Amino acid sequence: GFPTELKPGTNQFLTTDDGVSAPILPNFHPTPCIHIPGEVRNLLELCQV
Amino acid sequence: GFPTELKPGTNQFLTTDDGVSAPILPNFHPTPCIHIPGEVRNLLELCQVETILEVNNVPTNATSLMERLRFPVSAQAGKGELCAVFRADPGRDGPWQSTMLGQLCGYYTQWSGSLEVTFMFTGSFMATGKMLIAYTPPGGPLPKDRATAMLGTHVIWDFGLQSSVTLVIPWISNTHYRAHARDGVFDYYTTGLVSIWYQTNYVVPIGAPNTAYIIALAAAQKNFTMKLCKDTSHILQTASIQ
Amino acid sequence: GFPTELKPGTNQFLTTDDGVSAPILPNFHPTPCIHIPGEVRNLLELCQVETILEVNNVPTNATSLMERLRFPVSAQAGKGELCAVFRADPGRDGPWQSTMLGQLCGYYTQWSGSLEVTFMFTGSFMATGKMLIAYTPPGGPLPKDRATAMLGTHVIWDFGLQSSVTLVIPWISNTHYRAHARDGVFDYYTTGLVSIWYQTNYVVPIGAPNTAYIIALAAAQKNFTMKLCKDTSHILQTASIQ
Amino acid sequence: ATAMLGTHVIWDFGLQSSVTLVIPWISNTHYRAHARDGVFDYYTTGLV
Amino acid sequence: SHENSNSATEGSTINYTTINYYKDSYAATAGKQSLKQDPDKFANPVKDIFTEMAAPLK
Amino acid sequence: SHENSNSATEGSTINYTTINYYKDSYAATAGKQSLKQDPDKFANPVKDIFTEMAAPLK
Amino acid sequence: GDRVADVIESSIGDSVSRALTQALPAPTGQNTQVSSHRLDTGEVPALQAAEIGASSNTSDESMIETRCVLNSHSTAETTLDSFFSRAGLVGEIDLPLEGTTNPNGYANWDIDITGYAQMRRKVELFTYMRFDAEFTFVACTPTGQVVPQLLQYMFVPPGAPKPESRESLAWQTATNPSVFVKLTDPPAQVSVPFMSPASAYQWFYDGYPTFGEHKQEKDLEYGACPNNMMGTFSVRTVGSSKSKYPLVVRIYMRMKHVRAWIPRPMRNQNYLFKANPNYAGNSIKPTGTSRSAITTL
Amino acid sequence: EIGASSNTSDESMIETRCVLNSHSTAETTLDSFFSRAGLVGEIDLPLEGTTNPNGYANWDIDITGYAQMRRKVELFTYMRFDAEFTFVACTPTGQVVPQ
Amino acid sequence: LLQYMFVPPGAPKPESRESLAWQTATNPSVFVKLTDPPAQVSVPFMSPA
Amino acid sequence: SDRVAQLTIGNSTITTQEAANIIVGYGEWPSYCSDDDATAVDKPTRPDVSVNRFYTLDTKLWEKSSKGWYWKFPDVLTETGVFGQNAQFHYLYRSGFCIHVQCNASKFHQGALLVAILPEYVIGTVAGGTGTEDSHPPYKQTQPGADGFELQHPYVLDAGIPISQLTVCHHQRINLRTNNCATIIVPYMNTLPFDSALNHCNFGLLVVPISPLDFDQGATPVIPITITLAPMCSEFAGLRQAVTQ
Ligand SMILES: CCCCCCCCCCCCC/C=C/[C@H](O)[C@H](N)CO
Ligand SMILES: CCCCCCCCCCCCC/C=C/[C@H](O)[C@H](N)CO
Repeated sequence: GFPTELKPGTNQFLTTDDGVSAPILPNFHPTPCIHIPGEVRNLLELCQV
Repeated sequence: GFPTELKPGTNQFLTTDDGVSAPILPNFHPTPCIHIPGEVRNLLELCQVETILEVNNVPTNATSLMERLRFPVSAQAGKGELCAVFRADPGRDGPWQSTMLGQLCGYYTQWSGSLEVTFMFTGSFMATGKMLIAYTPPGGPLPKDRATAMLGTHVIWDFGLQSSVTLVIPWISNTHYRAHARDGVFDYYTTGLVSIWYQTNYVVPIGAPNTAYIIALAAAQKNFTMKLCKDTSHILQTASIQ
Repeated sequence: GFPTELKPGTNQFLTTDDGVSAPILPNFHPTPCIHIPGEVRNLLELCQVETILEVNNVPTNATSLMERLRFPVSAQAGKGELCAVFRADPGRDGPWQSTMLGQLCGYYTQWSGSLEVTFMFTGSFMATGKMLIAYTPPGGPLPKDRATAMLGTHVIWDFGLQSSVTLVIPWISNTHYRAHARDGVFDYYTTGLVSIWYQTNYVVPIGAPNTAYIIALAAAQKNFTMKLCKDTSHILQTASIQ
Repeated sequence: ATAMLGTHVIWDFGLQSSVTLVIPWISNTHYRAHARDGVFDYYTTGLV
Repeated sequence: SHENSNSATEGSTINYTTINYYKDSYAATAGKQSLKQDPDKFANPVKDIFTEMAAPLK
Repeated sequence: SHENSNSATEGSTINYTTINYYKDSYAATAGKQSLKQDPDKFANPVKDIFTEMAAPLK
Repeated sequence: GDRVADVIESSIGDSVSRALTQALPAPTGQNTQVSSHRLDTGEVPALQAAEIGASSNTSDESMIETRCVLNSHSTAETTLDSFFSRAGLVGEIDLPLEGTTNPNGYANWDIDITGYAQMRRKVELFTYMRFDAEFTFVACTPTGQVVPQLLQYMFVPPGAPKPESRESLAWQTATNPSVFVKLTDPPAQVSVPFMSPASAYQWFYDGYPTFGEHKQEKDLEYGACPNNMMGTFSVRTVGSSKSKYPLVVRIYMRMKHVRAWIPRPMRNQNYLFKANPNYAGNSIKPTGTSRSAITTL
Repeated sequence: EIGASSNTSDESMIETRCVLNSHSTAETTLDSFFSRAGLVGEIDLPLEGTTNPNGYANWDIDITGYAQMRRKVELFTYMRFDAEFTFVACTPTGQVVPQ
Repeated sequence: LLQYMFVPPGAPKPESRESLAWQTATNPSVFVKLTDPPAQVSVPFMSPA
Repeated sequence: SDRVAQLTIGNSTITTQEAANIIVGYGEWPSYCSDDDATAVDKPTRPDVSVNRFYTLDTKLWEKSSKGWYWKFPDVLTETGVFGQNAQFHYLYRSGFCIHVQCNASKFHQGALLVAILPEYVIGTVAGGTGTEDSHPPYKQTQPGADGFELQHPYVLDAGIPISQLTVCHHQRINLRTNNCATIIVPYMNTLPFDSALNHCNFGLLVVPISPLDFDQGATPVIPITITLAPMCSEFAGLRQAVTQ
C-alpha cells in the first residue's frame, strides 16, 4: 500500500504521448532486417531534392 | 501522496500480459519434484520427430481408416509412371495434418526451415525396385511426366537392406518466414509439391506377393523454427462439451 | 504525474494478502512483554504431544461418554482373538478426532510423516499378558485372523513394569504428502489399519479383577509436517451464536 | 509359461545355425552321483 | 531507516524481514518468522530426562 | 532479496530472471527460460548411436 | 559389511540416473554450411533404417549442394512458458435468479480445466505437467453489463466444508482464502502455486484410485486421480437477501513456471466429457482432409 | 505415567532406509496460521425495524461472536498481536451504492 | 464489457458471439469496460518479410 | 555388430540374429530410487535375479484381418512368478522394463508392425456411438493382463488420439524384410517414486500392423507375435497380506 495521489491528466489518451504499453506477444523476436537501399533518416534529406 | 498519472491501458485484462499477481497461500512451499523422464523444454524437440504422413488420404469410412497410413507400390509397364503426389505444405489441409509438425504448426503463424520426409519400404526381402522422389519448388505445376520432375530436387531410392530413404525438402523461399497456405493469395506461401515416380519397376519373383506398401514419415530439420503463436484452426469442436 | 497503468487484481480484498495498511495511532508504543511461559512457535510442537485416542467410540449417551477413553482387555480362550481395530487415518472421522493432531489437521489439507500410538495398560500389577499390535498398510483388508496380521508391521507388547508400548505407524506412502481420506476416490489417501490381537492371554491370579482397560495415546513424529492451510470440516456450528 | 520361469535360452535361427544352452551347476552337494528311480533321484539334475 | 519500534514482536531474539511505508512498525507486513521449535517444552517437560533405549522407570 | 523459494521451477539448473513484489516466488513473472534442447531424447533414443554417412544396419 | 563377491560387484542401489543425451543451448536455428558434390562409395547418408525407431540424421548439406546461411531465427517462442503462459477459458459459472442452474445465489465449481477444448488439447499434449498458475475472474451480466454488486470468491480446498447456502458459516473465510470484489472493478487476479501432493499434475491416469473389486458400479473411478482434485471454487452474492442482477463468472487461467514430461499424440477427435477420453465410435472422423485420388491434388 | 511423550522413533521399530526430507515447517507457524482475515463482526443499519433505526450503530469489540475465528484463538489462552481490520460495506442484496 | 481478440492469419475467425474461438487460449485478447481508459497495447513487427 | 544381440538378465537369455538396435527410453536407463526422491521410510526389498528376468506372456497370431493388441504394465506380471508375489505381498512398486517382441517370417513375407510404449494409456470407449452415453470400460479392458486386448478402433487407439503421432513415444518397427525383434528399454515413469502395481499401470504396449501381412498360398500362414519382457531395477515396499486386486 505505497500511498499515492493521482494528479490531473489522468485517464486521458493524448495521441502524442510516448510511453510504455503492454505487449501482446511475449518472446516474439521479429524477422531480421536485410539491407534495403534508400533508407530515410530525416525528411530534410528530401527537402533538398 | 506520491503523485502519479494513470495512463491508458488501465483496468484491462490482456491475456498475454506477464506480471505479478497476488498470492493466496503465504509460506506455501510445494511438493518437491522428483526426476521424471521425458522432460520437454522446447516444442522443436518434437517437430524433429518422425510421425506418419497420411499420403493416401482417400478413404473415409471407419472400415478402412488404417489404410491412410501406407500407400501402394506395384508392378507397372515400365513407362516412368506416377505413384503418388502431395504438397510439401505442413499447415495446409492435407497429408501433414497427421503429423506432430502439422498440429503444432496450427498453434503458430509463421514457420521457417527445412523439412524431412522418410519413406520406408514394407515389402518382401526379394522384391526390388527404384523410385524417383521429386520435390518441385513453387511455380512448377504438377509434373505430367517424370522428365519434367527430374529437373527439380529429387532422390533416386534403391530398395535394399536399408529399407528407408530420406528426402530432405530444403528451404527454398523468398521470405525468411512462411505462413500457412490456402486457395487464394496465401498460395504466395506455398512450398511446392512432392511426387513419387517409378524409376525402373517393382520387380518381384514368383511366389512373393505382387504388391507392397510404403509408409511415409515426416519431420523437421535442425534449422526449423515457428513464430507468432496463435490458436489452431484445423481442428474444431462441436459445442456442448459435457 | 509519474505515469502508471493499473493492472487487474485491483480494488479486491484478498484475505491472505500480506501488505502494509494505514496505522490509526501514531507514536503508540505498546505495553512491554514480560516472560510468560508456554510460548508456542510452531504447531508441530503440539502435534508431537500424546493425546487420548478414542478407540472405543461406541457409546453416545452422556451417562457413558468417559468410557470412550479406554477399551477393555479380558480373559479369552487363547485362540489369538481380536480386541480392537481402527484406522491409522488422522483426518478421517474416527478415533483420531479426539486428538490434538486430528483437530489441527482439520486446518491443513495435506500431511506427511510418521505417527505414534502409545497404549498404556491400566490393570493390576499381578495381571500379565502379551498382545500383538499390527499396522496393516494399504490394500490390506481387515485381517480376519492374527496370522494374516503378523505379515505387516507389528509390535508384540509384554505387560510389565513399563506399562506402555509405542507402535510407530511409519510413513509408507506413494505420495510425498497425503490428504484426508473418506469413502470414495480419496481412499487413495488411506493410511492403513491398526489392529490389536491377543498373543497369549490376559492371565490374572485369584483375588484380582478379571478385566482391565487400555488407554491409547496418539501423536506424531519428528518428520511430521502439514501443508496447505484451510478451514476445518469435522466440527460445525449450529447458527445463531448469542 | 511354466517353463520360462526356469533357466532358458530363446534361440533365433539365422546364419549362426547353433545355440548353446549351458546347464549350470545348481546343486546342494558339491558332487553329484548317478541318478535312477529311487532314493538316488536325490541326485537328479533337472529337465530340459 | 529510523522508525518507531512499536510492533508486538520487538523484544525477542527472532529475526523478521518486513516491508513498511510508514513510521510505525506495527503497520508492516507480517513477514517470515524463524523456523525454530521447542517440542520438549510440552512433550518432554521432565526434570531428569531419559534416553530412548533405556527403561525409564529405573 | 530474502524470499521463499517456493516456485514450481526451483530445483533445476535452468536460470530465470523474474520480477516480484511479494515474498512468495510463485507470484513472480514467468520470465525468460533457457533456450536449451534435447531432441535426441525423443528422436535418437538408441543405445548404440550411428553416424550420418554410415549404413546403420551393419 | 559386504564380503561375498556378487555383493561387492553389484549394481544394486545405483540411484544415479544414467542419461545418454545432454541438453545443449539452441538459441537460434542451426546454420547451414557449404556443401559440394559427393561421388564416392560407402558413405550414403540418404539411406536410413526407420525400423530402429529413431529419426533420420540426414541434413540438406548431404542431399544437395548448399550455401552458407547464417541463421538468426530464435527458438524462444516455442518454449513451454511462451506456449502456455496465455490465459484461456477454463471455467464458467452462471448465477441466475429463476431457473434450475443456481437459483439461491451461490455456486460451487469443482476445479477442472478439462471442460473447454482449446486449453485442454494444449495440456493433453503432455501426460505430466507441473506449474504455478494465475487465475482471473471476469464477472458480468448475461448481456455483458457491469453492475454494482459485491461478490466473494472462496477457495474451498479438499476436506474443507462446502457452503450449502449464501447464509452459510463457511463464508467467514477465517482460514480458507477469499477475494471480495465489486463488478465495477477490474477482474480479480490471483497467483496460485503448485498444490499437488505429487510432483506434477497428470491429465491421464491409467489406473484406479481404490483397491477392491471393480464392477460396473465403481467404473466411474477409472482415470480419476485425487492428486488433481485441487478442491472447489465457490462464489456468492455477498448479502442476506436475494440479488437483483443475474451474473456470470468466467475463469481464465495462465500457467507460469511450467515443466512438462512425456509428450503424447494430440487429440484429433472431438471431446465429449470431462476427464474422460471417450469418443463417438460411429462418427469417427479422420485426422485431416481427404481427396478423390492419390495422384491428384 | 511420567506425563512425557514417547521418544521412540521408527529407526528403532523397523528396518528403515535413508530419507532426505525437504518438507518445510513454515506453514505451521502462528503467522501463517492466523494471518488470514476472517469475520469477527457484522453491523446492520436498516431503515425500519428495531436493530438500528436511527442511522448509527455502536459495536463493542469482541471477536468471539463467530465460531470459526474464535475456535482458532481459543487454542491458546494468551495471544499478543497487531492486527489489520477491513470493513466490507454493502446493501443486504450486496449492492454497492453511493453513500 | 467487451473482448478485443487478435485473430492472426490461419486462426479461426469467430462466426458468432457464442463461438469457441473466444476462449483465447493462445490468441491474445484484451477485456475492457467502456468506463475504463481506452485499452492500449504495443505490437511488434510481425511480417515474414 | 548391430543386427546381432544377446540380452542376458537373471537366469534368462534371448538371442537374435535379425535385430535393428535397442531403444533406450527417453534416454534414461532404469535406476533405483534415490534418498532425495524417496518419501517412504521402510527399507525396500531389492530381489535382483528372482524378479528381474525375462518372462514370456503368450502368443498372438498376425492374420490378414488383424487390427492390433495392447498390454498394460505391470498388470502383465501380477499373476506370474516371484515378481507377481512380491507385488501382491507389498503395497509399493518401482521398476523399469526391457520389452522384447518376436515375430518371425520368411523372406517371401511382407508386413510391418509398430511396437510402441504409450505412458498412461487411458482407455476410452465409443460412448454409445452417438456420444451421449457416458459409458466406461470394464476391468477386463483396462487391466487385461498377459492375454492382452484387441483394439476395436486402432486409428484412434480407443482413446481418441491418432496412431500416426504415436512415434513421439518409444517405438520400433518390425519390418519382416529387415528385422524380427523389437527391443525397448523403459525406465520407471511416474509422478511418484513408488506406486501400486495392481491399481495403477504405468504404460501400455501397442502392437499394431500399419502395413498388412501378405503371402502367397503355400507359405506358412501362421505368423505368431510373442511378447517377452524383463523387469529392471525392481523395488518393493510396504509388506502385508497378499491381495490380488
Ligand atoms: C479466490 C481463490 C481462488 C483460487 C482457486 C485456484 C485453484 C487452484 C487449482 C489449479 C490447478 C488446476 C489443475 C487441474 C487439473 C485437472 O483439472 C485434473 N487433472 C482433473 O482432470
Ligand atoms: C476506524 C478505526 C477502527 C479500529 C478498530 C480496531 C479495534 C482494536 C481491537 C483489536 C483487539 C481485539 C482483541 C479482542 C479480544 C476479545 O474480544 C476479548 N477478550 C473479549 O472476549
